[PDB]
Amino acid sequence: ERPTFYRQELNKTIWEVPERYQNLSPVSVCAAFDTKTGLRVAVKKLSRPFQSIIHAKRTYRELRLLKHMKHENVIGLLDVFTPARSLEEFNDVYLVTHLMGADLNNIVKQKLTDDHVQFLIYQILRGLKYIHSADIIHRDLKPSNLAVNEDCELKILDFGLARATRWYRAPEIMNQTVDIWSVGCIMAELLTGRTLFPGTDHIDQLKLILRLVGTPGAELLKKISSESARNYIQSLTQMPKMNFANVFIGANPLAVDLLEKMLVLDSDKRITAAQALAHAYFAQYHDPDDEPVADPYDQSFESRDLLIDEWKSLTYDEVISFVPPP
Ligand SMILES: CNC(=O)c1ccc(C)c(Nc2ncnc3c2cnn3-c2ccccc2)c1
Repeated sequence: ERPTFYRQELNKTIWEVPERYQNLSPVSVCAAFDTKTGLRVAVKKLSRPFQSIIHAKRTYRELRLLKHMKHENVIGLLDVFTPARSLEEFNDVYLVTHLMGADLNNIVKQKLTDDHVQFLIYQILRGLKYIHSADIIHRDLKPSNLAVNEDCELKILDFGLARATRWYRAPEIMNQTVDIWSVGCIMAELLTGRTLFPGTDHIDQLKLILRLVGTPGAELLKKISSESARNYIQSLTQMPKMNFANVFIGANPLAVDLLEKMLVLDSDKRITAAQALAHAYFAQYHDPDDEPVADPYDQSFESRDLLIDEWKSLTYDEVISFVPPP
C-alpha cells in the first residue's frame, strides 16, 4: 500500500512527500495541491522532531491532538506520513490539513463590522468549547493562528503546542480561561482595528492591561499567588477601571459588555467559552444542540518523561494506526 515519495529543496530544506501532493509553495508549512482529491492542502514538515527530548515530546503530543480534534472550527488531521520504510529509519514526520485563505491578522490589516465580529468571535469560542471539553488549553491564541477562508468559516490552528507575543497573554500566566483573555483581546482589535495591548516588554504589557482593567481590588490583591507580582502591583500607582463604553466608541452595547466579562483579572470569575456562547451578543448564531463537546481525550502520556527513542517509537506507532477521514 506504501506510495512512491518524491524530493525537493525548499527554502534550504528537503521535502520527501508522496507523489499525490504537487506544487509545494512555502506559506515550515507548505501549500501543496492534492492530486487524489484535487484540492489545496497545507502540509507541515516537523522541525527536528526527534533532535531533543522536548522536540520529541512536542512531536508525539501534536500528533495525538490532531488524531483527535473533529470540530468545524478546530483544524483536523487529513493525512500523516513518513518517508520511513521502518521504525529504525524514522526521522521525519509530516502532517496534512486543509489549506486556509487568511489568518485573522491580514483580515483587519481595514476595520471589522458587528455581525462580522459576532460570527468570527462566536466560532473562536465555539472551537475552544471543544478544545476545553477535551481538557486542553491553547495558551497562545493570537490572530496568526485563527484561520478563515472566503466564507468566514473559522479554524483554530496550533493549539496545545507552544510553551510581541505577550499581547494576548493572560496576566496570571505572564485554568482554561487564559484563552478567553486572548479572545477579548482579538475581539477588541476586530472592533477597532488596533492592538488593544501593544506592549514592548513584560512590565509595559501589565501597565497597559491595568491602565484599562484598573488596579486589582484589595480582595483580588489578597487572592494573588506571587510575592514579587503583588509587590509589583503595589509599586505601581492606583489606576481606576476605564469605562469600556468610552474606550470602544460606537460598539453594540452587548459587545462592550461581552469584553467586560472577557477582560477580568479574577481568573475564577472570568467568562468561560461555553458561558460566552450563551451571552446575548451571540443569540442569532447560538445553537446549544450544535455546540459540541469532544470524545474523551486520553492524555496520560503527559505525566511520563521518557527518552528521545521512546517518544519517536510512539510517534511512529500513531503514524501507522491512521485511517484518513472520508
Ligand atoms: C497543533 N498543530 C496544528 O494546529 C497544525 C498542524 C499541522 C498543520 C499542517 C496545521 N495547519 C496550518 N498551519 C499553518 N497555517 C495554516 C495551516 C492551515 N492553513 N493555514 C493557513 C493558510 C493560509 C493562510 C494562513 C494560514 C496546523
